[PDB]
Amino acid sequence: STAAVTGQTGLTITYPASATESAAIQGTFGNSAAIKIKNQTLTWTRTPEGAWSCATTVEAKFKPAGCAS
Amino acid sequence: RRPVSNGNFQQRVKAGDIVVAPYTSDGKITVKLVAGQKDISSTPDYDY
Repeated sequence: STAAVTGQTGLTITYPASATESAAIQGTFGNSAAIKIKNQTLTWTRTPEGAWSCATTVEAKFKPAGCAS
Repeated sequence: RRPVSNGNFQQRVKAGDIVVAPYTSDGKITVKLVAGQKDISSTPDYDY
């Protein structure tokens, strides 16, 4: 729906309010996801400068090459 | 060193004199300064 509140419980948006803080989009695996990777979180973070990057808490063999730490 | 030449040591020995001498052996002092390998950052991560 909106950045403050969305239509899904597993999605959280970190909307910046100042010029010196970052932005983050985090999604939590569940429901139709695998039981093994249940409750894990994948987040897309944005620095206030304007660079995007990806990170996740899943196992390494489940981590895509574009989201490797 | 500071070895003390005590003259006729045998003579004063005959005299029965206890003898002492302010003496130094060939001492040595070493200082080693050793640099330290100090970590700062990392990024490529792999598990095996």
